[PDB]
Amino acid sequence: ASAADVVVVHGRRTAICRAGRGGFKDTTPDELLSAVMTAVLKDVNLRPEQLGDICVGNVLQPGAGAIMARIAQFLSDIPETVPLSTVNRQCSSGLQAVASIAGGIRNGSYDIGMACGVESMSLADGNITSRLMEKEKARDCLIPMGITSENVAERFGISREKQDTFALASQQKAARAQSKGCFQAEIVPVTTTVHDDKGTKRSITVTQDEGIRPSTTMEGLAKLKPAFKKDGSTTAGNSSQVSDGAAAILLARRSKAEELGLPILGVLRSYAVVGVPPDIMGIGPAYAIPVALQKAGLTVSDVDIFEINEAFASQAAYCVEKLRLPPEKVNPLGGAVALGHPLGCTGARQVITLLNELKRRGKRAYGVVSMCIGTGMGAAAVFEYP
Amino acid sequence: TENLYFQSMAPQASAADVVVVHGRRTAICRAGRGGFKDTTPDELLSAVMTAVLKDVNLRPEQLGDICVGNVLQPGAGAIMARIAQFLSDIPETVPLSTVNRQCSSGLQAVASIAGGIRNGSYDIGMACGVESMSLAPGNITSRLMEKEKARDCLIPMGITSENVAERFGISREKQDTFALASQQKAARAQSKGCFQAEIVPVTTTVHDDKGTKRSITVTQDEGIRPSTTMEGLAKLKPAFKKDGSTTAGNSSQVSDGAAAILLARRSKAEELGLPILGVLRSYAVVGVPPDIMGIGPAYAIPVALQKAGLTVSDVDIFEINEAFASQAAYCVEKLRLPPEKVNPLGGAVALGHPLGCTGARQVITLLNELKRRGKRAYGVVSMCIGTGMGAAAVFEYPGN
Repeated sequence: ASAADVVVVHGRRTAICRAGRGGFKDTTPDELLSAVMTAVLKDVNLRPEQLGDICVGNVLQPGAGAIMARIAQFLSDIPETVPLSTVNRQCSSGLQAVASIAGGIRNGSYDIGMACGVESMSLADGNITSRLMEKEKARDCLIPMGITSENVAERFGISREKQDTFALASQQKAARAQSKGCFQAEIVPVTTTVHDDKGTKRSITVTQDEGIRPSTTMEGLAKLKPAFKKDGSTTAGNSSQVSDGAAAILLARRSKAEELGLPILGVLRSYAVVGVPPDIMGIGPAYAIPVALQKAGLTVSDVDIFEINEAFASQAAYCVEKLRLPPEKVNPLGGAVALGHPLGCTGARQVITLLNELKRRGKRAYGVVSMCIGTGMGAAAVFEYP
Repeated sequence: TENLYFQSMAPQASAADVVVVHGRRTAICRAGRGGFKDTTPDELLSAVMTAVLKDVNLRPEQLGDICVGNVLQPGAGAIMARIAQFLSDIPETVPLSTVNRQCSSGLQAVASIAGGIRNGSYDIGMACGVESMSLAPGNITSRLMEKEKARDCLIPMGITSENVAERFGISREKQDTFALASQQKAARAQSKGCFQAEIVPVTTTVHDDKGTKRSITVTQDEGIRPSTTMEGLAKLKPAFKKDGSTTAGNSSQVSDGAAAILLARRSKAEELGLPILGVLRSYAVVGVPPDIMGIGPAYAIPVALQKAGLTVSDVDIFEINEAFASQAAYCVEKLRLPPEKVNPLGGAVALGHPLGCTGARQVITLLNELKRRGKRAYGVVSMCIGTGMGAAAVFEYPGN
């Protein structure tokens, strides 16, 4: 517990909605990001100008959303004096934003800052060398992530039934968690418009994660067509749903949090990023997690919760088995198969879901957030709850 | 700052300092019509990544991370950058990400690798910047116009040049004088060989309009135009505004280029026997009004100096980016910098400004000049940033 430690003060997120057909299908990402930035500042009552920097994870906007994010800041009436940037490490971008704010604090650039992630996959739309095909690993960076799911399932022998069992459990856990109110602290309601019959915007308020489908049955999952490959085992049912969402997290040097009387929700203890074959990008967490634990000084047995991103059941299941994780410790409130996976948001989202569960349990504990990353990487972060 | 032992330029040399081991850049070419007009940015970035590793003979898999600054590619060029890594045969086990803080992205890449080292994530990494302005807004809310500062983020940077020229009273003559000096300094520096160490030749193809493909090798910055005269600059039409003072001549030229920088924890550099070209001492990022974004360095520099524990007098060279002569001139006068210390080899009006690259490029240009001089010294790299920011970094060159 050093004065120099980077602590997580507080975080909020939007509900996660299905892309194209859900409540945020007509809502621009700057609006999603503004709602969560605004909520985090208000919740801890931090003067906006106390922010040393804002870092936004984002994957699909031009330039990784730098203009869009800056516009959001101003939509939140956060003053121009507070700077902003964006980061893209694909599916990890949201957690990357956390690591980059942590890094700025440790560089002496500022004492406090905000790490966000956002993605509008509803509003989604490099210039690459002509000799791509001379270089197999360059070529492999264009493999659709859904095909890498199938590659992982075949190389490492993860059956359809394994995948579906995994997905039904993620759905079922998510349903109970939602009913018990586990997501109510973290979600901020967002009021927006959705377009109608005759062109008129009509108002709605989104308070709940749309992809949690308690009607999921094992019979129904087994019936689904493959989503990417003729004789494949990856389906819409055992994959993350394409989604819209935002999340914002306030981080501070411990001594600054104390100076200002801000709560400490968690402490960042380690962050590990490793590279794997893009081909089978899903194996990332299997290699990121051990390095993160080593750096934080821990073993698998010391961790209470692992939030491992469920891009696809194939890769998530493989990682749990390879690492010999106690299954009851993995995504106890469900993961992305149920919650959705708005690319740039998910990493920050996980941190909030993780720490709010550790908080409820109220015991000093360690938790991991980890995900696979397109183009062949894994990231993992270790956090300590007080 | 206020402790018993403080002395403004006292040496500090911890095992934890983040040091710059080495750096290389492409020559910078004019967008659309230059040598890199047909070269994709992955190729530009590959050439510099390859060069830096080879130059210091680092095993590529020793890299803990690669961070690439980029502004105009989709997703800030993450797919592109990763492809470039593999074009350099840097193995998959080395991870990569991209960053966008607009014009500062290349320096931001340096700060982000520095930060990863400070986080305990790795001991050594590569900070890069790249931009193909030859080849390259988003989904924004419907109520932009309800929020003036949001609206202001869509003001063309060329119009913010005019805004700064009018708000702060910087004449056309002031601007042209500045641009002639930048060109003249750049021509001499090129003739003396100042850029020879840092530039890595790139061999690429250009498509001729006869439908013919031809191999060429670019070894020199295309924008350095010794034929610039005062008379010629005074005759140019305004580039953005009817009665304006900003022109193609007193602005940075739209450009293509990449730069790569290897950074390490000092103790790791020493374990591996790697050279130390410089040491990163501070990094400051501040916000200013987007409509006069050019003033950024005037507010970023003082903060960076305070953090590094320095005053303007302690600095030997300021590399201040010359996006526009208006903005650059304002910043030199506001800060009362000795002019001989600002961009001694010329800046972007002459060298060009490939958005994501520049910040990295500046670092390399700065450190190579301090190295030539061979004295222990401090240097500053700073730039204004679209949508209303400034960044500044302090670097220490060892020696004497």
